[PDB]
Amino acid sequence: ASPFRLASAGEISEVQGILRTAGLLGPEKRIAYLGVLDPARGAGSEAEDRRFRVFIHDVSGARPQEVTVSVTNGTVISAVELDTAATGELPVLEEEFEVVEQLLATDERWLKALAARNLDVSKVRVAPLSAGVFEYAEERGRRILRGLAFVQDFPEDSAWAHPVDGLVAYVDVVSKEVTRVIDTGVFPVPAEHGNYTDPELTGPLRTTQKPISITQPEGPSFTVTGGNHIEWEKWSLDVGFDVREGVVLHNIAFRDGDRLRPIINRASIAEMVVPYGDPSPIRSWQNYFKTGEYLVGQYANSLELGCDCLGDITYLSPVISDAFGNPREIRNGICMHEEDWGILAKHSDLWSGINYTRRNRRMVISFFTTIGNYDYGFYWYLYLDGTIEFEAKATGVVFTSAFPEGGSDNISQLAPGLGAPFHQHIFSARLDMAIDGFTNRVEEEDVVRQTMGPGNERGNAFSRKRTVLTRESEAVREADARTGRTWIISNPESKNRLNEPVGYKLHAHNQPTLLADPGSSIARRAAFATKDLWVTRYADDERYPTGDFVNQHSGGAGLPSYIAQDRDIDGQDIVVWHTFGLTHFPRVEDWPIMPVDTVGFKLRPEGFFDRSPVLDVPAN
Amino acid sequence: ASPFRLASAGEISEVQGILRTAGLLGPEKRIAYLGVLDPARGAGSEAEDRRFRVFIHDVSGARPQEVTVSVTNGTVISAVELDTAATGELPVLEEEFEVVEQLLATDERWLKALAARNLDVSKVRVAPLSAGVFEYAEERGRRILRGLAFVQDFPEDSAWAHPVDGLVAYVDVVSKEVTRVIDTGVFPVPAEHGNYTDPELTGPLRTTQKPISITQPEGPSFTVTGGNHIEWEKWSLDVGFDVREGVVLHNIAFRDGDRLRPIINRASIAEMVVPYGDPSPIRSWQNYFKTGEYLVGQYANSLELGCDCLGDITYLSPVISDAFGNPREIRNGICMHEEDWGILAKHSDLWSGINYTRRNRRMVISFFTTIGNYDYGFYWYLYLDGTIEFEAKATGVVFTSAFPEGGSDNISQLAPGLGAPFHQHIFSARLDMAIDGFTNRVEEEDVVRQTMGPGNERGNAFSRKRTVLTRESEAVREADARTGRTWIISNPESKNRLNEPVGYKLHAHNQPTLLADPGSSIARRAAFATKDLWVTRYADDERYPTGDFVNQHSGGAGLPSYIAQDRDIDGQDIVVWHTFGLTHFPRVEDWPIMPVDTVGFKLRPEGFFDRSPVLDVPAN
Ligand SMILES: [Cu+2]
Ligand SMILES: [Cu+2]
Repeated sequence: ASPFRLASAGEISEVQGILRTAGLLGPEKRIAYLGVLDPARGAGSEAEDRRFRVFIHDVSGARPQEVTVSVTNGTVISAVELDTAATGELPVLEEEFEVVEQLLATDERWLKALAARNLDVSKVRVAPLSAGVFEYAEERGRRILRGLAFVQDFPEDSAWAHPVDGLVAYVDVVSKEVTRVIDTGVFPVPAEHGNYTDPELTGPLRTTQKPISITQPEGPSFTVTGGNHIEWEKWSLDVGFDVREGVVLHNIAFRDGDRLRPIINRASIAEMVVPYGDPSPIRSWQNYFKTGEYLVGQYANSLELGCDCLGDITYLSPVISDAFGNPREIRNGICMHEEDWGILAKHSDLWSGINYTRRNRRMVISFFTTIGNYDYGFYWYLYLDGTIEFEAKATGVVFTSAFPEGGSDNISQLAPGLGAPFHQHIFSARLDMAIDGFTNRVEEEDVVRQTMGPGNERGNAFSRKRTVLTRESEAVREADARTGRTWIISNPESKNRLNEPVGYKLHAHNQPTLLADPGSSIARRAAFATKDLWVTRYADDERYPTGDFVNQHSGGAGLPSYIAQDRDIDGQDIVVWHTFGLTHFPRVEDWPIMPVDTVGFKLRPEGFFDRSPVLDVPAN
Repeated sequence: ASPFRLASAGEISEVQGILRTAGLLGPEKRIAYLGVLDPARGAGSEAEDRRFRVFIHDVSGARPQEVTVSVTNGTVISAVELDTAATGELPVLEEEFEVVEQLLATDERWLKALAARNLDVSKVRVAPLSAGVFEYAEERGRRILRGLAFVQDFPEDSAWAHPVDGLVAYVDVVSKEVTRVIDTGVFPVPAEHGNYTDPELTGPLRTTQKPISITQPEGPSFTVTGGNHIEWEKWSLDVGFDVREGVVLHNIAFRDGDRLRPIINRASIAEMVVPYGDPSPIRSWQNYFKTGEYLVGQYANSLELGCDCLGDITYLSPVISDAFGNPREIRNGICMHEEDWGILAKHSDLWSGINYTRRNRRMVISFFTTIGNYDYGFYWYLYLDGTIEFEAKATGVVFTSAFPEGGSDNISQLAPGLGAPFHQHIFSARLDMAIDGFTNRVEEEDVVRQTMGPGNERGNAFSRKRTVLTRESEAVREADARTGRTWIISNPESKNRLNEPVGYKLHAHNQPTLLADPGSSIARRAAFATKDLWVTRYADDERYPTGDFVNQHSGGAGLPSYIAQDRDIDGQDIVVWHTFGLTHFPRVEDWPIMPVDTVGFKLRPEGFFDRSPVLDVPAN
């Protein structure tokens, strides 16, 4: 009976029924987004009322709507018509991506471009990409997708090995018309194939790898109740799933002695943008907002035991809605398991004669998603010592282009004539903090060097300083690896036995942030990506760092708008938004299929406990 | 057979015999250091000539000597008398450490200080620490150790919980004289115990941890031949061990098709310093050069199966010399095993319909050492994809002091009246590079942001630049996390199929470097720690960033002196010295025994291969 339980197939069917009966789901309507709403602040009087938020698109050109329904009472709470030219277009529908290639196939301009290159239209695949907002005034209020071509020689061929450069088209997916076809010139289409399962490319497979058996004879140490409530080594939390954000962690708490202490109320990856840095007009508009425009949860893979998740695995099979309101289960879309994590603590003391060693372990909650050529893994980790960590694993096939004769300052060569445009993968982790409760504050901590002189005669001293972020106007921070900068979230009203506010310290990897020019469209639409840490006052309607309707929005939505309210964040209900990502200059080793690369962050207790919280761990 | 084989008990006994025969090892002599020398460059010597280098101390006060012997020919190659006041004292002898507490127990000044604090001398343990170089003229040319007191209430009590602040003594361990006893005032001695095995403190042990079984039914995938030659998933290398550096990796190479391609000739942690940042006269001289002053290898722990190393483990038991030249085995001092490392590569392609997933693995070579209250683990990893990584794991018990009543800017409070002075753990990895051979060069690579305008009208473009370090004077570099700075080691004479020099990219964690004032004794003695990367031209006698004799040695040797030669490093036999470490502001969670914290670095192939090197990994 938990308010955080996963949505059932029936609940989705109920939403569909409610919408249909209300006359909001006619033949031309499509569900672009559907997700359950989290309980509002308080809920003292559990008025069990499951509500769902829905974005309804209209393939007839009619205005879309944002609808909130109660499946508990079978009613429509609200239905507001949207003006997309102002607030943004709805997420792209899976069915719209498909129309791009089909439409271009009958367009004379597109056919002429292919004919000049001697490419069989039946062999040309088109990657349907988001459009963004640039200089095309005629696109305002219109639902546009831009297409890039790749040649697939046969059904099992990897089209990514054969990009068709110098060609790009724009399509209005509603009116179903090709608005523009741009041909800047012919580029040779890379000839080598990139079929990583072809013996001629892989060569003889290795026979040197001996098996590694990972098993748990007595089962896992974690328990799963209520379908998604996890309890493991003092940790307590609920594993949620949203079609937009994917796996979402709720009510992360730690059992300290006789009481369950909250740490984080809600943790999620609220946005993930992939901006490309190739100035060619063929791709200079390319920016993927995987979470906001595509909805990462929708493309979560069904994970295979022994392949994707090894060991004693417990799966969750979340249900999402299709474009018509029908429930669709993502079988084994979420993996949950614990794993050994080496030494936790060790000391061999000469004086006491006591030799002490203890092993560490971590709870893993993950899912993997595939969008076009991209495949990303999202992993959340909980450690015995109270550490919380997130890790993104990037793999898949690199997005390609032709490699210009004479070289390039924005593209790397992967194979003869095959290029890989430079780009970044930037994430935003939204952490609704709850350190021992909702009264929290954030301090920026920097190492402080000291000068040799009075009070420091030997010049060996060093210290640190903490600065409280009191208002949102001063809560947009940047990293400073040189000074070991971190951010501490504490509760000024909850102190440890040493009379110090309890807290958790966020450790960033300090990777580069958004590189685009400050005046670019992407810098405006993905402003969150330009700074490492943002702190806002909690608000029900502030869910994503990029706003609710990211697709083709002019910019400034999300964090920049929230921060502008300049609210008090010193000892209040606050939310931390951490930006982190990878800057990718593709290497030859990333082709034909990319070995995993990673990025993330972690938070460690900082005076949260009265002493080490793992003294009760037994000897293994 | 192999000139890179581990030293045998017989070789050590032979060195002892050769030294004795030469009249260099009488009863007053002690072996402060003994290690096998790596073979010289080029196939000079026909067969293999095994040579050992020894530092010989004299307990009567006579000048020590540095000697090189040929165990093969039974001859002394060179023997030079050392002027320690100039070039440095020899490493501390394990036998000198116990001298301190013993001598102080009968010193009137020390006894009076203890009586003023109402402490029973029989219960006062003394931590004998390296002295460094400061303003004490009488210490020049003498072997000094400085002692700090801790109370041990009973046999199995953790003395670290009871520091005796305001007191420190200096001792000449050769003449066995207490040179000075400094008492700055009585501080309350923390009363709470820190016994982590006491149920009173641990509380009932957890019974919630279910077993995790990791086994290999068909045995490990790596082979060990010649006692220390490893072959694993295309990797080839020799695992060496030196009493000073600990585990050293030799001839790291990768089998690419029909060629064994070298990558790194020698990899080791050439120095490790732990500088303290508390300006109190009681500890302002505290700087542990664990590698250079103590010799970390001799303190390597015997690792227990199922506790320290889990899974199918293969052990090496290196042999070192004791103070008299007798061989001593460190049973199971080195652990070797392979472990699963999640997903290696994955992609589910819509167009081809092919779903591909491969798992990763890594080879682990490690050892753990204990020096006083510190316990550090050194781990080297080799990955299927060609990545090489190092990781240091810090644990043990934090060094304590009293926590001043009025607070402190250089000490954190762990318990009532118990403090933990701020400090750093800084390592120097010496990487004698051999990317496809010895003709190498290093380039510093920075991300390059571009301004919106002609050629970049949308302001989305970004690039990078590479600067070749051509001479040693230009090869002392600092990190720049903000610009994603990395360093690439390439071979300008060996190109991949795309006509680009093959290389490897070094990725640093970009943690803060040495914080001490540049004019401090420690900034001069640990000069290498003030910069992130140094590149030198290979030289037989340039082994450590701090020189051969670190104990009580001022600046003048090491990296700063090597770089002065300003040698050509553009396409030559070069060595990369990477500084990396942790800055520790102790938390309450670090008490009474510290949970592991880590730091390290890694190198990934950068155009070294012609495509991904893991296409031949099976699905299994
Ligand atoms: Cu990428
Ligand atoms: Cu430390």
